[PDB]
Amino acid sequence: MLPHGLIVSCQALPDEPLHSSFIMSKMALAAYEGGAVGIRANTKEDILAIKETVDLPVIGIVKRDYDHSDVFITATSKEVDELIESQCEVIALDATLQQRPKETLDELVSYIRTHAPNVEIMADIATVEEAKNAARLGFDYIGTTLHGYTSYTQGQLLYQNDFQFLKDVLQSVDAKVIAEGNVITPDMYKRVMDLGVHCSVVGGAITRPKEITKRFVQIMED
Amino acid sequence: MLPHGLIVSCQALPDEPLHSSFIMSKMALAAYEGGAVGIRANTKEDILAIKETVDLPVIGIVKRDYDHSDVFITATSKEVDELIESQCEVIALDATLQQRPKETLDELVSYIRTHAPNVEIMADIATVEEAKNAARLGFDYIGTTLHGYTSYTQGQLLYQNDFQFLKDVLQSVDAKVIAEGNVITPDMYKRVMDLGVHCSVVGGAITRPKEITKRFVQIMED
Ligand SMILES: [Cl-]
Ligand SMILES: [Cl-]
Repeated sequence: MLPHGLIVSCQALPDEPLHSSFIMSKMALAAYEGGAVGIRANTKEDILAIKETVDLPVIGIVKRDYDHSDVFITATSKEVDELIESQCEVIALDATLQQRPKETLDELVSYIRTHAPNVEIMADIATVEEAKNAARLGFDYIGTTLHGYTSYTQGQLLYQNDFQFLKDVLQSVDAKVIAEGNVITPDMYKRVMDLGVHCSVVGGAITRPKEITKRFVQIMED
Repeated sequence: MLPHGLIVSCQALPDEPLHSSFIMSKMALAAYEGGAVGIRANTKEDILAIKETVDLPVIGIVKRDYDHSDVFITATSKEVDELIESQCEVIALDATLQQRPKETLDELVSYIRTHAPNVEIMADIATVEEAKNAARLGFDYIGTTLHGYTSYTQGQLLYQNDFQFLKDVLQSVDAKVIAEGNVITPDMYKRVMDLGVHCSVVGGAITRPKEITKRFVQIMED
């Protein structure tokens, strides 16, 4: 199981400065030495590289665009198969009811339970009712990952109105909730943990120096 | 580093019914599936078996009796060398002021820091002054393991006077404190965590069916 505490997302997509399975493995080692209790990683190759540097539990995803689908976080059984091969402790996937390229959410959950019975599953959701649906499907973890990053939640951010969306998710499900998306400061991390999330995923604020640099530069431009 | 939460001690000495590297590896798997954040294990053979079964961090010891010494938890460099080979994340040793068979406590600490710099060390102590001495030697974790199990702490037990000893250890050192020794109920586990220990080690109450059986039988004999 994932402990209580800080999960560090070690991701760099193509054309990002730190894009490299090797570099993400070193970012994961840094997070481990810093006192992270887990890693979130993208693609089989990054996950396998990370598993050579740290023994921390890994939340695995495959970000891959499909034609005629807005679902890109572990969209089909192809991505699930890669993550089963990766041996990541948790498989995370988009858990919205948006049109998928192949299998439905229900079919992907069943597929993982059948072919990988020792792996836990995490629902990346954008709405309270998506979180409720994920809890009903028996997801081990429910993340706020896609809140503000779907066409129907545009302009919304996790921290808005003292984390009201997170408070609503926590009240609606008894499953372990993960604060993920726009946790950019230790103060924000403390708040979501005090509100009663199981753990919190921090990415950009630790592993995206471009994003951190922009925050420093922006204070002078206000 | 060790997360916050429950560490399960999976030990069975030669005289015990479950004495087996294989059985202790399955006890460790059971602990992992139950939501343990770490394992405490005894001997290289048990540790290697556990570390091929689960990726949980392992606190390694070697219990071995020596002539003309009351120190038996990782007594000499021989035991330290076995634990270095085991690749356990944390090396625990008796951190009492008691004379050791070969190297002193101070010598063994220096030995581990030199020969295994990526390994954390845990002090099994009996007294507040031993906890303070462990902090002086730069121990990563300080456990209450030997409190009541030395010639100079006879009649003392961790839970006595609402864990007064644990309270005294916690306010004496800034290092991460581990509640270990006679933590035998969830109620005790909750209490020591509420008092602000980093984590707690539970052994016999989970992994010694003989000791659990005795507690069931004893309620009818009072
Ligand atoms: Cl970056
Ligand atoms: Cl037993």
